[PDB]
Amino acid sequence: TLRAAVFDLDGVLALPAVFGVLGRTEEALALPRGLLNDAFQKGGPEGATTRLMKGEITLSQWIPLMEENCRKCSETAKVCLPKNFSIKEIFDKAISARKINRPMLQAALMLRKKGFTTAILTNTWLDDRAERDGLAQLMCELKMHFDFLIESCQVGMVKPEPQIYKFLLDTLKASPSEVVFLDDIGANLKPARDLGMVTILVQDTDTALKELEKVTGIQLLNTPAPLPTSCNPSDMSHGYVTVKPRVRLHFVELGSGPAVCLCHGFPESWYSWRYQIPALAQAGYRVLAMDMKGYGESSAPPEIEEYCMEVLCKEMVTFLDKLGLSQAVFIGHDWGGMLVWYMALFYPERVRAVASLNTPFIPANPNMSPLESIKANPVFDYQLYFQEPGVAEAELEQNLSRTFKSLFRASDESVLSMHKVCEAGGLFVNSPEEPSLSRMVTEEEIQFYVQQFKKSGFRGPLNWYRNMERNWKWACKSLGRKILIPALMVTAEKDFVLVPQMSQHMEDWIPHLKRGHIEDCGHWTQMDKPTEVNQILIKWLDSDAR
Amino acid sequence: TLRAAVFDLDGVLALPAVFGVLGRTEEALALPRGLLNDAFQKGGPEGATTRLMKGEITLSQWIPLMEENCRKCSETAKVCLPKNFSIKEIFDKAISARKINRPMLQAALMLRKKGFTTAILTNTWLDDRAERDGLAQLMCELKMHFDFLIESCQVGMVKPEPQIYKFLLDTLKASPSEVVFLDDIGANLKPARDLGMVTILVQDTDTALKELEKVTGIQLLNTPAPLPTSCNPSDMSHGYVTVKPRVRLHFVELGSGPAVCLCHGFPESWYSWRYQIPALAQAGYRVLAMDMKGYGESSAPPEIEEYCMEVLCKEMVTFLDKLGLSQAVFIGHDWGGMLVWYMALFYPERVRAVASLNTPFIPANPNMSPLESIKANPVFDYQLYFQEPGVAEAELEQNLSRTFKSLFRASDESVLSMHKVCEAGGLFVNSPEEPSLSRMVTEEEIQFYVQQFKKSGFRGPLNWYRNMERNWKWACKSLGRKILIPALMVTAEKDFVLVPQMSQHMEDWIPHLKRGHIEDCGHWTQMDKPTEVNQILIKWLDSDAR
Ligand SMILES: O=C(O)Cn1cc(Br)c(C2CC2)n1
Ligand SMILES: O=C(O)Cn1cc(Br)c(C2CC2)n1
Ligand SMILES: [Mg+2]
Ligand SMILES: [Mg+2]
Repeated sequence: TLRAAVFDLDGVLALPAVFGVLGRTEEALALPRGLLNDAFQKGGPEGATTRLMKGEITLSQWIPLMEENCRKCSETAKVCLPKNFSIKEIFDKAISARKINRPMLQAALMLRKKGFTTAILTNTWLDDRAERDGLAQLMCELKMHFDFLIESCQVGMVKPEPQIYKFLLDTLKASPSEVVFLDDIGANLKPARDLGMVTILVQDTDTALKELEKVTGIQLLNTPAPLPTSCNPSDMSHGYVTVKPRVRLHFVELGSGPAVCLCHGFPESWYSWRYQIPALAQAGYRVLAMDMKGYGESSAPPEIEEYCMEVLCKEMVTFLDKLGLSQAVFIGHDWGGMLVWYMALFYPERVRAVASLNTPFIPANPNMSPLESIKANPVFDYQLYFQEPGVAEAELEQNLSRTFKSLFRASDESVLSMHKVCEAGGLFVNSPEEPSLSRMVTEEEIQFYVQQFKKSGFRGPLNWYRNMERNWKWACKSLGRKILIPALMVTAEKDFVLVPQMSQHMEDWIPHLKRGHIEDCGHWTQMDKPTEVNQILIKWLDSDAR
Repeated sequence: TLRAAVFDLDGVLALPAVFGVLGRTEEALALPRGLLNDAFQKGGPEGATTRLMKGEITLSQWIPLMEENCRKCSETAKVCLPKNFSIKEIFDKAISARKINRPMLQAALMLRKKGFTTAILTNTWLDDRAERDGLAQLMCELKMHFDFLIESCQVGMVKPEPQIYKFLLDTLKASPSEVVFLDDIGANLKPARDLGMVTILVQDTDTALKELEKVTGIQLLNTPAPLPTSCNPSDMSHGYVTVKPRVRLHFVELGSGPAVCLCHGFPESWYSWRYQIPALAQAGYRVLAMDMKGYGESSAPPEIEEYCMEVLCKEMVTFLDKLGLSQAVFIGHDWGGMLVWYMALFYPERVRAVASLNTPFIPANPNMSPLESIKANPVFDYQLYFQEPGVAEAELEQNLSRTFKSLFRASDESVLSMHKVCEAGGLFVNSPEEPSLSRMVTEEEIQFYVQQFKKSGFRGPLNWYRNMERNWKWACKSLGRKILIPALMVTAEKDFVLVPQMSQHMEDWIPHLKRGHIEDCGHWTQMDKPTEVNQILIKWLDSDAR
């Protein structure tokens, strides 16, 4: 029956309520109880506040009216306002004090997730103060999680006027009985109730959520910790840079602040960072999540040498040039991890800081052919399997769904051993035709990859592995250097190929290296442990790249 | 005969030379003359400096070696280094002191422009100091103006070694006699001379330029002030954001720093900002230059109401949302100018600051139909001509080259009077079939527009003018507000439609409005007076949006 949930901003989705700083200021300043609310409300439907909430005047135009109102109320109550009494001041402080009320957001999220239409309906103002960006950030962070945002100052109406609930219903395309509406002010609930909506009077969040859980029959309280926000590909800004005649690179771009360039591994996609993109943008960074050469909407030339680290790096430098970026932070995973280390070593002036997930920095051994280094570790056998052009292409391209469903698995779910892959004749010789879905991925997500890999297949991706000798030789040039810019190595306990201990000597080459470590996490780090990854990158970004 | 010009960075394209801070420090500190150069050069082809210039070690690895060298030299010369003597310090200061030597750059530019291949060949280092971004910015700013940049620490060779000149020649695809090479160190010139290249020993810039002028037979000295850097469209980052199902917006994106959204007028293009894009990126801003709805690579739905200011504004807000931008500075021209004022008035929380070129802010007159306001001013007659769907489309689309060549003209070149356009039956009824090129535009540039307008024609663009009543009504809602965020109005003396005096009352609505004014400039402001526009926007950005 109930099919839509409507939340207010002040006192419901965001706390402490700004209305409530009137009360607190009165106490703090020993003013007559209610004096400030009286001034805030003076003239009712015709006073300054209502004009403000209706969008007739801006906040800065309103501030002096409220001032005058406060003086009127203090005269009539035969008291004085303190020296330095400042409405601008009180409101600047209250508006920045207000934060998202996380449990209310997650309940709205869960309801949206079980099929509800969700809306914010709020009495709010046109904000033109010096410090307005603060409110603009909050609204941006909230509005994305809801179907609609209805703001009194944009529609020219205000709660409790009946017309705005009529507008609400009309916006929702629902009848009154299908809607639950939550508000911290009872007077605002009343016209929703008149129409026969379920209403919830929000005092403490937990009680309100109990009421909401009861009435919708969905669990909202005591729910497991949810995944971070993901990315819907068709809501992203898609960017395209031609770095040379036959090579253009695609990336997705979110946020502002220092530039953070995300570099995925084999055989993945920008979308491999879908959990980190909003989190890092939210944390104050300009995230550029690439399709690396060979992938997705980037160019995929056929020749092997187009994919040697030297050419790949120079292309990433050009990509910075053409975007007008003097540096970026480079964060990589798997092959992307390898590339960012080399960016640190050959272009430190372009790298604000470097981090790798799973991929350790190992210097070339000048006395040992790289092919032999690889034959030393049985778990790298899959890399020899990738050498002969066509062989791996045929297996990986035969059945795309099957490929990604077999590869993208958590530590406890794996179906393919990297063990004697050449000998067995292939990577999937002993895995199902129809693999079960890993807990890490949905069917929709697997299909995104499938669709990406239909444009170019696996020749470009595989070529990344086909320049061992060439990379070795270019790497030998850097054996005298150290990496001395800010640097983070994140090891993944259950990555049975890029094992943690493979990173154990890195400090000899990177003396001030910082570490994070993630337990119970396999090779597909970002999707396996997205919360831990986000926490480790943001903490490291905030302290080292800023 | 001469077909290529090769410039060094230190002492030639950039001044003061860092080599020269060794000399100055010696004097400042009363050290033995040459003591620091001796330490810098110690061990010659096998000392630390050469290893550095070859890319064997990074700058920060080198710093302690130079330190040790300085101590060695002071011992042997039986002197003391002062307390607090610091190579890190001396080099941090010298490297930031160094700036582009503008007259050398403009000569390289002019030579490139007359057909030369141009290169930078420099002995330089891998820079990993905390303050490396400074050097990275310089190199970015220089490297874009040349065909090649050859850096000793990337190719593993150094001037004066013969092999690097061989590499140079090979990179240029020219023989030695076709090349002029300039350097401030004679020893570096010598192997170029051995090969039969023209060399110039650069001491003062002006004398070097005289030599270069003589030997190439091109004027380099005393040349008129050149246009600002323009944009080559296929070197830009192209961005695409879907703001709703049938509407995607395209923009070009350059630089980092605060977000600056450029909004063009009718009937133009992102490319209408080609002169401002590099200048504003260079000044430390993240420039997003749009194709506005209706244009270029943005969507162009046919319905008139898709182009009313309300819908246009809401779409620009969504565009910020999807890019994760809480605000941007909005700068508009002509119709774009109108749109940014309305962004200021309905979304001040999203606008860091607002500026308009030519378009004044005029409030709706609540007592006068907007069609009548327009019939009041004979110079707006062209706007009535634009009302009837199809009529203007047919004339403007008949011959695209002719259209843009007729419209894009400087104040003294105009062929079309906005005077009684309806009566004459059209905007071009009394202009040539083949108009001459305006001084403001090349044939190539006109063709870019032509090509842009072949995708959607003029229906979308013209629809911007077809919502007078609808815009009037939405504008009436804002008649109580003022614009109180940072705001700049730039008037164009010879814009005979958007005349300066049309802005004369703006201060009543925008009390702290700032102004710039440009003389001898018609309607096509950005291309007419690109230097003045750049100077006025950057000065206003730096003081009001930062
Ligand atoms: O290591 C694992 O957990 C599973 N795995 C599958 C592949 Br392909 C790899 C290579 C590191 C890229 N690892
Ligand atoms: O005013 C001028 O200088 C020439 N001109 C041509 C046109 Br269409 C216009 C309208 C302001 C857009 N002006
Ligand atoms: Mg409330
Ligand atoms: Mg020099």
